[PDB]
Amino acid sequence: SAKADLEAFAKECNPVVGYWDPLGLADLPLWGQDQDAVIGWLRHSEIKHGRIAMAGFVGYIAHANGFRFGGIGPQNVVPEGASAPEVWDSIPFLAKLQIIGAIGVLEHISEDKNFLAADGMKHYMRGGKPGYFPTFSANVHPMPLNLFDPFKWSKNASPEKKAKGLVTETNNGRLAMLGLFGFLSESKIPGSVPALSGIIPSYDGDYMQPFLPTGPDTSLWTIGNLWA
Amino acid sequence: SAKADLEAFAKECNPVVGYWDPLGLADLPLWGQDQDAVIGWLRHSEIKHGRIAMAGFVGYIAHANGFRFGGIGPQNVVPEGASAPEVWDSIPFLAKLQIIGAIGVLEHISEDKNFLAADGMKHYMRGGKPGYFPTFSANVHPMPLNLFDPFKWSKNASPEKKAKGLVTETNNGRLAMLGLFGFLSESKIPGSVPALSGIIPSYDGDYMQPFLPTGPDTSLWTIGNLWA
Amino acid sequence: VETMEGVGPETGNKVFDPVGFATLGGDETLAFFRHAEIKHGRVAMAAMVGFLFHINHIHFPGYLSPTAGVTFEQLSAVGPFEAWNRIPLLGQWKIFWTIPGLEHGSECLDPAGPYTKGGPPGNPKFLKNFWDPPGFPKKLIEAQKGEKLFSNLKNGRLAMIGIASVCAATAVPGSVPLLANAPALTGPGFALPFGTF
Amino acid sequence: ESLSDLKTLATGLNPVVGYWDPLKLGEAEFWDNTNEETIGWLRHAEIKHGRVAMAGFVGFIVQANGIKFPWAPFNAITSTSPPEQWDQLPDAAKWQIILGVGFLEWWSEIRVDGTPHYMKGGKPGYVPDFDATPDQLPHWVGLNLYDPLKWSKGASAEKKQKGLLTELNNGRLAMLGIMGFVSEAKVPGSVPLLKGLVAPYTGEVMAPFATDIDWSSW
Ligand SMILES: CCCCCC(=O)OC\C(C=C=C1C(C)(C)C[C@H](OC(C)=O)C[C@@]1(C)O)=C/C=C/C(C)=C/C=C/C=C(C)/C=C/C=C(\C)C(=O)C[C@@]12O[C@]1(C)C[C@@H](O)CC2(C)C
Ligand SMILES: CC(=O)O[C@H]1CC(C)(C)C(=C=C/C(C)=C/C=C/C(C)=C/C=C/C=C(C)/C=C/C=C(\C)C(=O)C[C@@]23O[C@]2(C)C[C@@H](O)CC3(C)C)[C@](C)(O)C1
Ligand SMILES: CC(=O)O[C@H]1CC(C)(C)C(=C=C/C(C)=C/C=C/C(C)=C/C=C/C=C(C)/C=C/C=C(\C)C(=O)C[C@@]23O[C@]2(C)C[C@@H](O)CC3(C)C)[C@](C)(O)C1
Ligand code: KC2
Ligand code: KC2
Repeated sequence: SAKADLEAFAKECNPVVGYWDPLGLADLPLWGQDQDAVIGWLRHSEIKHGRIAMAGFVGYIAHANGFRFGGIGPQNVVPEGASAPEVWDSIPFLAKLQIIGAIGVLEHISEDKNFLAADGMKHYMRGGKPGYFPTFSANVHPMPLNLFDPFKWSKNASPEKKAKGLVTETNNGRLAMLGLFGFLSESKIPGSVPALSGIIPSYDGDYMQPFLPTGPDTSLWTIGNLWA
Repeated sequence: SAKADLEAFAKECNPVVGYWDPLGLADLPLWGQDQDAVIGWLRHSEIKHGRIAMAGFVGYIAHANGFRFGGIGPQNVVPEGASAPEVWDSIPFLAKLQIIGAIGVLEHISEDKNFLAADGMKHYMRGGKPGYFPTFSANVHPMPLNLFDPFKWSKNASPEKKAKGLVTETNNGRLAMLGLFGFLSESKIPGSVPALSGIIPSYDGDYMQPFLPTGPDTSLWTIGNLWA
Repeated sequence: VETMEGVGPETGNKVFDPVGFATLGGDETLAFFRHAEIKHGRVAMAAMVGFLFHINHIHFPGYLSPTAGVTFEQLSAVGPFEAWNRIPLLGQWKIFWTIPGLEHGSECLDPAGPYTKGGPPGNPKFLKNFWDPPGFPKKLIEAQKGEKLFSNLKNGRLAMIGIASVCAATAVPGSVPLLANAPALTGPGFALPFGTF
Repeated sequence: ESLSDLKTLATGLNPVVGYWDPLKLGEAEFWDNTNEETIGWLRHAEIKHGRVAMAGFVGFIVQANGIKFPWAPFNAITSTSPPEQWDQLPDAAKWQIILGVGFLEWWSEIRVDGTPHYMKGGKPGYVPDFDATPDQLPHWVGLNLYDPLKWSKGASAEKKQKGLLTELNNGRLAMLGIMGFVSEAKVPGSVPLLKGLVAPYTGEVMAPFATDIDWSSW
């Protein structure tokens, strides 16, 4: 079930290479949960990494260009052009912690059981479709829109178009992961990426440390701002 | 049974050479346990010596070239030039004793019967596969990974592949034993290895007397630690 | 018979018996050896907990014989096995005279008889509420407490090994490699009863 | 009753969580009783902690805001850190608070009108009615502890159980909030978004009257 699906997905993504699994990841048992859950976890990790990498490429382009949204909020404390690596070094520590908390809440909502069983689906490892973040149905407060399709413009999509979009998303996520990793490597080790030489500056801080030297504790708040 | 298997393994390892037993060690009951136990003990001893020798040769190359590890902060901070044998002469006596104790624990886990009956195998001198080790048995502390295959990347190999791997392991272990013994001889008596003349230094100590004049106390602990 | 208990994993699921010992006598000799092993284990586990209390400077907030002048504070200042040499001279008498009373009762007042002839070794439960002054095991099933007795024996053997290591390290330096040198564990390495005799 | 414990929790946060206890205080026996008695005791303990926590959180907000009783003895102390206001109270005031609370819960333990105790089958967190048995109290007092003006009185049982669930959830949140405020009074840097508020404080919050022991050595 898992291996045939993996081979079919590899053939659909690239008909020439096909099933290319060098380091035996198809049959690796993680915690004694058979091979179907291992393949589901690997597929979910690949899809999430590709989506996050495409978003990272878009965000890196936007931060390198400079498109600050407005005032009052955290954009007033970011410098007027400091490249992507130093962009996440001058934001407030409260803002970064709140962004991390929002990302964790989104991940927990995506991986929850009843929050996915309300949409008629199971967990990705336990025989489910990987990467399917469910819509808002049990968020207590009335949610305005869903997370996957906010405008609900893909309600008429067919299953074949959905499979084609999934294959395209996986391939584009892999390519964007390669591009973002190349930009990050050029930002630290010069001469790694040949095309990206001389475009982005050099960053001395570690890109693997999220809680590096803390940002300003200023709140930039007004109107009854009793919280210091 | 044991003699025929030994002859077949000798023929498979070297068709030209075949069986080479000048001392007649394949027919002497070492502990009065017939010939099958003696042959199994000899085969297990050969496999263990070859594996330890290959690990020692790789460690010799890595230590003589000089290398740090993940984090380190102590192991790769004490000596700069080690000349192989003095690398295990400046680490703490506690560290060397703990490494020896871990090796002894691994040997006891390999030789254990309760770890063998659970895995469906037997002892090497009682009609079992020589060199086979248990994965994790049942030690309450849940092992994150097994010992023979840490990533479980060899669970799909055929029996012919396993036999070829065992024969190649025995031959490569014999070659690595010859190389490690030559390096050790060149470290003490110059002119022994003609190719390795001048590559290795001379050491006054004996590598065959284990815990030599020990290293420092090496407290090496912090954050409210009152001893090592 | 060498069926008994204490035979399990990490020894081959068979009796660990290089020297005869188990076959040195008969069934009663085995019962005496098991009672000695269990009592030795329990004494070693108690000594280990007391030694850990002594090293971490956990002493009573009292005085311990105001007539003599010894206090609980300077019984923890000295190392292990020297604190026993400083427990006045009546205190050793009282600790002792308490312990033979328990030994004499634990052998004598058995409704089934001594452990060699009727009654399992390591069972002074006829001393009412001596093992369990609270309940603790009061609703545990028999299959549970059999496994607990097996854990008792294993932990007792480990505690015997540990207290032998502690005595050796306090006596002969460098005997135990992990212990090596220590701020505490400085003393005579042994304690005679009543200090000197 | 380790089954109704799940029925209470299916309405707690949907099936998003349910019977969540990592160390499993359910299916316990405790002081020589049955699992049902322990379950009822634990439910009453949770409800009482929640009620005390909501009352304390509201009191902390009111006291730290500056609202204070003019009258006479409370006008003497002039601080802000609610804990320090308790510390600089007279000893008699603290003792009378403690003994009045003790009388109220002594009455709460007494079951002379309602047939079951909260361990023997009664509703957890149910304070018995004062005027239900008017011949078995030392002297008459009206204005019962729960619902002094009979505002709920006649209400649907669905509204009653919905209010019980709301009380439980609000109680848990108030427990977290008041412990956040106390840890703000003790440990600076802890409990973010509250660092700019609350005052530094010493004197082992979980101890009345005298002070100077503390968790100084953590
Ligand atoms: C001592 C004999 C006890 C008799 C036996 C007994 O009753 O057992 C009970 C027992 C132990 C036990 C057992 C149990 C576990 C409980 C039960 C077991 O049951 C079975 C069947 O197994 C038996 C047994 C024995 O195992 C232990 C009892 C111990 C007891 C009753 C100990 C009194 C000390 C008083 C002292 C030290 C006074 C010091 C006074 C001193 C040092 C002074 O300086 C006085 C002073 O005046 C001087 C000289 C000059 C003055 O200017 C100043 C002052 C005024 C200060
Ligand atoms: C500076 C400033 O502010 O200027 C202000 C000053 C001042 C004075 C405030 C002003 C005023 C005038 C005011 C406020 C006049 C208000 C007078 C008022 C309101 C006087 C209440 C009497 C209550 C009685 C007698 C209660 C008996 C109560 C009894 C006997 C009981 O409790 C019995 C009880 O049976 C119940 C009833 C219920 C039963 O179940 C239980 C129990 C047994 C407990 C001004 C004019 O506005 C100007
Ligand atoms: C039958 C019917 O019709 O119902 C009627 C009748 C009935 C039932 C009798 C009624 C009643 C009684 C009453 C008085 C009910 C009210 C009860 C009350 C008083 C309930 C307080 C809760 C306080 C909370 C939750 C505090 C949370 C506090 C929280 C969650 C925090 O501090 C969180 C936080 O700290 C962290 C964790 C970290 C920080 O970085 C961030 C912050 C600071 C945010 C009603 C209301 O009249 C309705
Ligand atoms: C092992 C268990 C044990 C038991 C069962 C037990 C029973 C009783 C009883 C009966 C209920 C009484 C009444 C009693 C009384 C006193 N005990 Mg015991 N005692 C035990 C242990 C020790 C130890 C270790 C010491 C000690 C002492 C004293 C002193 C101090 C005398 C003085 O004031 O100086 C007094 C008055 C110290 C001592 O020996 O004095 C030199 C001291 O070191 N006791 N003791
Ligand atoms: C600090 C005090 C305190 C606070 C802050 C508080 C908050 C809330 C909230 C809002 C969060 C709700 C929604 C709520 C609801 C209910 N409360 Mg609470 N309550 C407090 C005190 C008491 C006491 C003393 C009793 C009680 C009860 C009930 C009943 C049951 C009525 C019935 O079943 O008829 C319901 C529905 C009684 C009881 O539980 O009886 C089984 C009872 O004795 N409450 N309560």
